[PDB]
Amino acid sequence: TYQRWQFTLPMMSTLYRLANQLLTDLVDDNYFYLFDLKAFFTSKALNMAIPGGPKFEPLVRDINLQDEDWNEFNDINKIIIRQPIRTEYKIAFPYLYNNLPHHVHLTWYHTPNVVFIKTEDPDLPAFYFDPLINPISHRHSVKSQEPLPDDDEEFELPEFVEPFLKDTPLYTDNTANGIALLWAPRPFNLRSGRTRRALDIPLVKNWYREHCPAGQPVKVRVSYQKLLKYYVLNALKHRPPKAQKKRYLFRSFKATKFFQSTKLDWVEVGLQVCRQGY
Amino acid sequence: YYRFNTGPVGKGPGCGFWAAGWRVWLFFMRGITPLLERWLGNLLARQF
Amino acid sequence: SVLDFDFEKLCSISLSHINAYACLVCGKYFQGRGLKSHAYIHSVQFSHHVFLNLHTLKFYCLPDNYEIIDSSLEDITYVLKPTFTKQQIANLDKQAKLSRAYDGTTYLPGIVGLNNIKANDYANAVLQALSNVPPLRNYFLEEDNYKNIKRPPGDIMFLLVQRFGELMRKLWNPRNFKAHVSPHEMLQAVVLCSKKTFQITKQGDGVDFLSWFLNALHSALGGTKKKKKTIVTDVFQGSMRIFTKKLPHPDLPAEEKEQLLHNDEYQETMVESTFMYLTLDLPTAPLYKDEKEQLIIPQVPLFNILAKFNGITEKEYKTYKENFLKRFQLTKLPPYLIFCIKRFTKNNFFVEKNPTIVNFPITNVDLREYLSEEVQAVHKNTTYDLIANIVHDGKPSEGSYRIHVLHHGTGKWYELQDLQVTDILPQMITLSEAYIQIWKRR
Amino acid sequence: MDFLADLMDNSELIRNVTLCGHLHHGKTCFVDCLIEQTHPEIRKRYDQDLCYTDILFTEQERGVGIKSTPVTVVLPDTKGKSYLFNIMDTPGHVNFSDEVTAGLRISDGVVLFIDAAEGVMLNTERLIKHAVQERLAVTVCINKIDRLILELKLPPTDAYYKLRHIVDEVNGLISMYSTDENLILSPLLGNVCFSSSQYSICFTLGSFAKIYADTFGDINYQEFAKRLWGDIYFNPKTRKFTKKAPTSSSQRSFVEFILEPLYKILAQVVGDVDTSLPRTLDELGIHLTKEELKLNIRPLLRLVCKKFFGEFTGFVDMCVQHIPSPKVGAKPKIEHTYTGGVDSDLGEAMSDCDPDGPLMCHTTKMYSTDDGVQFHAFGRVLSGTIHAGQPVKVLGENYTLEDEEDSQICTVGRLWISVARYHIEVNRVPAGNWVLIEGVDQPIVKTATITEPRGNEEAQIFRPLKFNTTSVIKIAVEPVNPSELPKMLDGLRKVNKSYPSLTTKVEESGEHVILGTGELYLDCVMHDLRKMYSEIDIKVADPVVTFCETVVETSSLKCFAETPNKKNKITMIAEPLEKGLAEDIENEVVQITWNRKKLGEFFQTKYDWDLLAARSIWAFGPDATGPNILVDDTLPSEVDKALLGSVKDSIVQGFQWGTREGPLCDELIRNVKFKILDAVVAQEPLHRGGGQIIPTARRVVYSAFLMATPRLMEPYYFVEVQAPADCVSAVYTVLARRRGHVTQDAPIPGSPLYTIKAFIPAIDSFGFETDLRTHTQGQAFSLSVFHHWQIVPGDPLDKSIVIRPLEPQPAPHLAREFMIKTRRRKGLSEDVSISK
Amino acid sequence: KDKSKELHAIKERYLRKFVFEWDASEDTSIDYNPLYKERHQVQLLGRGFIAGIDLKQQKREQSRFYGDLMEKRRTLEEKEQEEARLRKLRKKEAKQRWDDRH
Amino acid sequence: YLTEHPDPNNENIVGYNNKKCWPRDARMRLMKHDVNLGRAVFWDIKNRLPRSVTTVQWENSFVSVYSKDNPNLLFNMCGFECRILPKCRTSYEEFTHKDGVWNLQNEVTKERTAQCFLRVDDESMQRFHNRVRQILMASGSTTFTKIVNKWNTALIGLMTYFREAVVNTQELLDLLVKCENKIQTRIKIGLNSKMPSRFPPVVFYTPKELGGLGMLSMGHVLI
RNA sequence: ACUCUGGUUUCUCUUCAGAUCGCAUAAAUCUUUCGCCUUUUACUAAAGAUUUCCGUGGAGAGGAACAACUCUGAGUC
Ligand SMILES: O=P(O)(O)O[C@H]1[C@@H](OP(=O)(O)O)[C@@H](OP(=O)(O)O)[C@@H](OP(=O)(O)O)[C@@H](OP(=O)(O)O)[C@H]1OP(=O)(O)O
Repeated sequence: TYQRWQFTLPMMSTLYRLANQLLTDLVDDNYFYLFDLKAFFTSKALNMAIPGGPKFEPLVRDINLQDEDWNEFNDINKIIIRQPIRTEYKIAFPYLYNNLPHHVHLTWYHTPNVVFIKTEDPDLPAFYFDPLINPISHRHSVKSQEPLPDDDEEFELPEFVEPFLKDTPLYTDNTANGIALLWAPRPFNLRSGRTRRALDIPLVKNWYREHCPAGQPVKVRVSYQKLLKYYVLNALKHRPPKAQKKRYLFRSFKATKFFQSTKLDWVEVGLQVCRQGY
Repeated sequence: YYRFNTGPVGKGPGCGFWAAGWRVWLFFMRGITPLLERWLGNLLARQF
Repeated sequence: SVLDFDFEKLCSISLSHINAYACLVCGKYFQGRGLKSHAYIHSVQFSHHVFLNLHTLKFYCLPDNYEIIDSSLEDITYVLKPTFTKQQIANLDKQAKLSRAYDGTTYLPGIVGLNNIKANDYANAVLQALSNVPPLRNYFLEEDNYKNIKRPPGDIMFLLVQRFGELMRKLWNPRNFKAHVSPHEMLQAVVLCSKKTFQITKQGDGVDFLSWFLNALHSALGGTKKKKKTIVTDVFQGSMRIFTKKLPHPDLPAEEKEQLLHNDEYQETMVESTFMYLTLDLPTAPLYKDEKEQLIIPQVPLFNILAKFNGITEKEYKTYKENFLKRFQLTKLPPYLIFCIKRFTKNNFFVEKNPTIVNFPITNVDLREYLSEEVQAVHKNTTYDLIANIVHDGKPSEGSYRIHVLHHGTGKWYELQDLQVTDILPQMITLSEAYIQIWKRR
Repeated sequence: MDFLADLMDNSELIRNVTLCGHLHHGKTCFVDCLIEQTHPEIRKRYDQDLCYTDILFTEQERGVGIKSTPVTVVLPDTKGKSYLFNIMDTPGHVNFSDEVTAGLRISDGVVLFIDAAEGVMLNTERLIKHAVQERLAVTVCINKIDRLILELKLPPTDAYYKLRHIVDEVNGLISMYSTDENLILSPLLGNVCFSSSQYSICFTLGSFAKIYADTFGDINYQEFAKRLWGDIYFNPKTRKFTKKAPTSSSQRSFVEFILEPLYKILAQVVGDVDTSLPRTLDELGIHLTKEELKLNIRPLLRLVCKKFFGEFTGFVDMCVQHIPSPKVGAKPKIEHTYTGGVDSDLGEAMSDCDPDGPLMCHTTKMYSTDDGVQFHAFGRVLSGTIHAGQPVKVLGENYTLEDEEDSQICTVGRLWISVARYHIEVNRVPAGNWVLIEGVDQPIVKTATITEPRGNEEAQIFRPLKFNTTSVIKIAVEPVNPSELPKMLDGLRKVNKSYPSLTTKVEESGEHVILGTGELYLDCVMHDLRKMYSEIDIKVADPVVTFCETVVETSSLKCFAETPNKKNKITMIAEPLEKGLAEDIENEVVQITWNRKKLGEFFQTKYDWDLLAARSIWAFGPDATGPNILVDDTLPSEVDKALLGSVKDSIVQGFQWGTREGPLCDELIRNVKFKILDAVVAQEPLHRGGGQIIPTARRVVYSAFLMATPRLMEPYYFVEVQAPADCVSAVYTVLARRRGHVTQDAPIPGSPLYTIKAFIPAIDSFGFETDLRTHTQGQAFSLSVFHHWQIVPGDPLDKSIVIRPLEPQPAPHLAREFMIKTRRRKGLSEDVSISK
Repeated sequence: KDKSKELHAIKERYLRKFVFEWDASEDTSIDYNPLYKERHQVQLLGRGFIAGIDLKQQKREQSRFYGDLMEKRRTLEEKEQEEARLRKLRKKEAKQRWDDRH
Repeated sequence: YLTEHPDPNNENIVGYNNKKCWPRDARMRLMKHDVNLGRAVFWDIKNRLPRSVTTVQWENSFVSVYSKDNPNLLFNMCGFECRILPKCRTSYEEFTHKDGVWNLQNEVTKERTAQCFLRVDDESMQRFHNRVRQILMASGSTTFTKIVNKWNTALIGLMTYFREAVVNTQELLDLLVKCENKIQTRIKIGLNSKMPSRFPPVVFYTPKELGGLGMLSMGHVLI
């Protein structure tokens, strides 16, 4: 059946090592600040499109919100604009910076900053104070404002009481690999799961979902924006009513007496199909 | 191609990542094939 | 200078209904107090040293110190506080006296030409016609009786009903000053209570609005109390002993009809329908005009309404596959008869109204005796006169309504329209398609 | 489950506690862990946390908690029985912390949370300072302990040093805020609980000692916790806590015996399935099933930590040790919250927390029903027992004994005191327990006290609720069409009750202005208004900042206004307030109710003011907190001293009115030392018209402000923008564009991140966080809270060039165009008249 | 130009024929705001490695701020270990380049 | 007016009538005071005229206000929407570049005191487009010369009526070019079922004296 | 330490879809608007509602294959 796979941590470590080339180094969802599907949803639900986001055809004419007449408070003579109200402001807070927001989506506000250090040299121990980590004040603090216990007068502990986990290496060779896998992208975060088909594994998917391939010609931008538009339109309409009866028509055709089964090379099948099409 | 030729790789035609368009063509063919099957059945029948 | 008490009582600066004192001179109601609050600011700005209280309506005797009203200008206090007891209601029931208002207009108890909303004016007309009954004004003025029924906290229907009744009593009270009364508070209460149905935003059907208002009034007085029969409901309840028969479908042949009869399919079954308001449908419209090609008006005799004794009992028609035999038979006729013409009806494409004349004389009737001969002893006062008739006018899309009501006892029979306050003669009243009629058994 | 109601009767088994968090995710994770421990039916999904404290759908979708959730249950203890914990989880946002201010009066104990990796934050420091000023117990919780263990992968000794540094910083902040001797906080003292809130890993020193005792031996857990908590070192040869540190290569007791086992377990679990072998599990005394082993790394670690570390007994023990019962803790709360004094007989009875005494319940929280039509007033019952159907008089926040009309009588329906299951089965609730009174929502807006109708005739409501943050962002509200204007207004009222921080004001220009603290705050306000409180679509305006009017120079000439009655004229001169006095007065340091001698001594010592000036009648703005102070410097030689005493109330009312509505933009005015020069008035009471003084007083105030040099003032918001080191300089660039000034910048101790404290003007603060996050490509994060008023450049009334309708004005021209736009928008005359 | 760009931006805010491939007229990334136009690349403090970007080029294209800070903060032993690691990496790179174009 | 018809909810401007053709900054300043005055004047006019003899419906009327709030006036004229703006109120970089405005002066001041910017009315443009649709409709068997002469008459009439408004109104130019191409394509499909790749313009512009359609056009096609 | 505990691979068959059926994504028809427009094949581009289509899960059933090796909890153990 080859449907579910149960594997081990080192295999994920080595596969992630090999696939680092095709996988971005982003680990925190805050990088997809205004490029997550909800931001594009609320951009499409409005006329305004973010500079990194594709344009869209408005759902309705929306002539009511197109050019409203000047009102007593809507007059620009009273509104003060210190900074332009860019599309970022509208997408971030659709319910505040947008008159008549109507049917919109809600975007995630924030995720705690992933404070992770990627392993640089395997030989060096994992539980090591990396130089990038800021130093802390190792103050002597001869003062004793904190409470202090008795001096060699109490706390008689039995010798059979060990500090629990003992005779076990605190740092092992596999600690770095596992702790790196713990912050892997979606495919490698799972220790073991179910298979997916070959054709529905989009490798380039994580690429355009990034903010931008910085340092690119205009045509690259246009291609990225258009393909993001296609992806977001695919994401919008996604509901299966298909409560099928699991009638495997292909299996029934296989069971039909008019056809038989055999084994052959793929190239032979290809030439057979070419002859059949001719 | 942009990524394949990102650095030391030449700016020539040497790019080999067909899967990205292969999946799109597979999906479009999957969408199309109902029409071709229906028309081929219409021809194969007598009420063409 | 301005009497804005018709609008909802709310703060002009705090947007709060608690402790909302009104400016006696400026005319603005704010929730602040006389010292160090919104009302203090208003008094120190508008210079109005007097401001009526939120509940006691006590004008500020001092600019900020004390709030004690003066009985000299108690006209507004009496206008905002309907306190006509039953003994005073008898004086109110004596409408023959010239009850000139504070401004010198005509009080018109129950038939005051109060202002109506631009849209859904049919709802306002229906409310005025309901308020045109002196029993309705007497019930509204009985605040202690109204306050006797407990108001559940969950439902806001009781509060809206109480507000509407208070507004109606104020309109019918002689203490009122302006003939035109803003229905903005009443319209908002109706929209909120009726779940936006028959809202003032768009024109609403008179029959549907009247039915919704009657149901709301019944709910306000009815409920968990032992007095299940609501006073509003019991006033116009009625009872029809429709021996409904599930007659066989027309497609069923004679053999199938005989089989169904042997199976008691077409057996008459009593419906015991409430029939709060009678709904009499006009006959078919004239497709081709024969007498006068310009316009043919097939006036329906008033006996068509009285035909419900046997004509409705002979009805063998339904919109379903099976031709249901209604066999309607009104057993108990309520003292108040509310007849709905239901001229508007939806065709296969658009809803059209039959322009047939009402042709209903305003005199004694005998439909109750026709409906049940033995009930004549119970219904001694069968002579019911059409108290208030409301007729639609104009195209079905952009249309309006106009009503004429008669004071009970006095019999003024005047048009309730604000411009045409006094119109006693029918002036071809039955010629127009009367939307609804309301009569009292008397 | 009837024991939940049974324990409510015992007034000594209740632990009224409110939570705080750097971010709402951390606190709500802990609350969800507590709920899962108490309720076995609800289990958090592997994909996402349950987040039972996020009742609102807005918080669930946005990810940041919106409204405080007062939900908890009876929880057991290691050395004690189950106590009915009731915890009001608070949002973890700087602006939303204003809602947490309500919780300050809900309970008398704050179990503060601090992230291990993030460390101290601006929100955490502000909450700690506010709690210290609120006279409540503080028990710190090191949150996200797994971050140091897993995310940072720091060495165990380095992790212990970082935790000790965080604890020391918290202790220093507490000591700076409050001088009480109970400020000592440490695992030995029992004020620090290490609770990662992830994988259900929570403990204290006592919890670890109890685990050790359960595993083997019979060591006294209290002594072991007292010894192993600090850096006292352990000698194996002596086999005892040896403060002299005899062993050369030994690790501290906490590092050796507490942090090290957790690190070993985490390394075994995350490292490999063979690392967390069944042999290792047996050595740890746990036998997980094959199904639990087949799960992913995160669920396996969560299950292992939850099974190994008990059921959060250490947190319960720490709370019981320090957070007092309502009977013990009611007296300080009676002293602080109550404005009637604890010396009152009813106040004294409440201080004893007598269920059978008078009924005195203070409701400050407001919660909408599922249908949204009706509300429910949530509040603590200080004294008495509320019963369903029992009528009660709900005195509002503005209620006073002067007028009894400020309070109304209402009936209380079902109580629904229990909130963990959100059920309404509660019939009556004793004193000291939180009650969700139903049916009394209409008479009261927020922070109102209910009381028995006839039992007491002199009890008054508690002091009005106060907030640390100040609402400075104002936004206009209009309907799409006026046809259903009142409906929206209805929702507006539902907004005012629901959010205490939000302020709805009906401006004279016919505009409904909502005042809030932060941009996200007002966005949530509008979302709740449109989706729940008023389905009508609402049009808005561009956000505006409330402005202040200040003085820089003394008045050139005196300004006098004459009362109409026989020309009674008062003359005055306004001068700028002394530097540093504004924040001192605004911090409730000195109140007008203080004795004259005490105020004179304070002014002579601190600000060296003249004793005669101090002895003058002092106003100090509205509620004695307005920075604009008024001193009646009228010469005693004049015969108007008796008249001044007879007109002191009118003068004070005029001054407070002028403070509320100034001459420019009619906004609040601060740091104005209004000196009442003199007044000549006829002694006849008839000539002393009450309404002839306050308008004259405000006219004098306006003229004096015009006579003095006028300046505009904008609220500079403090922002603690945390960002990675590389972007730090780029972060300053953002402040360069938005007219921001960097106040300080320090690296995060023990974390690669870097905090920058900056002072961004409110005018450019709108969307500053969005600019910072987008420009840094989603790396930097910011959080802005209003810090202080700063004088805007330019002159409000100087004739300057009119700015373009859609172009930013030059810096010298900002004040005049701000003033003109504010005056026109408010509806008053735009042009400023010197004669007026 | 930037001031006029903001000016017309605020003004705009307030006041068959077969084709072979996409056209550049649909680009939306053109924003005059220099902060938005020039966004600081998220290098993750020396840990940002884009997928398609060449690893060696990315190391060269890296701002080296994190690398320089780590070198400054590295101790003498840490500096020695880093020097040994980079020497081994250079030897490996020489080994690979020997095979290429041999 | 408030005494006759109160406006407590400020719903007067809820259903106001304004010209959507003009840009946002100049069409109509729907200030509360201006709307109230417009409604009051309309009510006064409706009261001064009996509802029986005639009527003045608000749904099909137009009111313009000029004051310290609104600096413009709108006229519908004889099927031509023209807005007058005084020069003494706003400058807005005044210049003499386009011919779509009119310079109006005072007898004594002898200086340009106000400028009238005029455009074809929406009703007039719709009527012209309907006329073009009618001309293209009767093309089943009508002669090509008849169709092209009908177009010549229509375009000549519109231009002779409001050349200045045709030049000023961009929408008028767009619609006239669109319907001109419509008629050209009608002639082309009359010639042959397919569509010419080049469609040379010599046929459509050679005068009938020389043997051609001779279509007068307001467009700009480069031969 | 004692008794019962009892498979997983598979092949098909019949149902129900909750569950991002699927951490992927097409197409057809109809419907309203937008560019429309020169008739359908068609379009452009979005919304709305279906359908087919690639697939999948749950659940049940029937044979083959490891059915004898038990896994495992219960059985005071
Ligand atoms: O016709 P376009 O879509 O604009 O792109 C083509 C072409 O693409 P095709 O191969 O699809 O015809 C080349 O692309 P590759 O050969 O790289 O695939 C070529 O690119 P190179 O010069 O890199 O070979 C060049 O693009 P450019 O010259 O901009 O790099 C060129 O585009 P132009 O037609 O715009 O020159």
